[PDB]
Amino acid sequence: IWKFQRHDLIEEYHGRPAAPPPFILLSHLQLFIKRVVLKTPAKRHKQLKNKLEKNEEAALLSWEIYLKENYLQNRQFQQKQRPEQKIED
Amino acid sequence: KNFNMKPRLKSIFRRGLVKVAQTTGAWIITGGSHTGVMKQVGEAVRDFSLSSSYKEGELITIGVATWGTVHRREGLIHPTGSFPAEYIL
Repeated sequence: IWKFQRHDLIEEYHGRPAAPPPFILLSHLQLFIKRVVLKTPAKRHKQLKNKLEKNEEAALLSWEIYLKENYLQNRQFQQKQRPEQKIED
Repeated sequence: KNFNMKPRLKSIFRRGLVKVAQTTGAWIITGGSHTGVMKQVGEAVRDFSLSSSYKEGELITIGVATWGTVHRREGLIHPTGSFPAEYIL
């Protein structure tokens, strides 16, 4: 619960300027007077997402598929274990 | 070029290949061509090699073929040595 409300809070509280309140006039002159010329503020959104290229996309996706096969065979190994399969065997 | 595929034979071949090649210092000897199970041995090679702790090449797969049976021989001949050895598939 701790980690969940931490991430929920940080998801929208992380997009706050690094300028301190004593040095907030610079950010004000940079953005608050810039607001009026646009209907909607189109500032770059502060997130941790990254743009993925095609080659890295494929190179990753094949790797998750291979480790998914590794997980699936292991999964079968555990589905052998519980005594239910033993009793119906 | 005279071959056919079915699922569980492919699974058996691939599983045997990685289990025999990943352990010890096994050397797998096979021809040179990308056709059928002959291509599938190599595709299993990279299926294992894409996710590897030591990375790079953990397998030594030797290909044997006849110079007469080579499509793009033009460019594979050098007097002493240049070694880009480009061979587009």
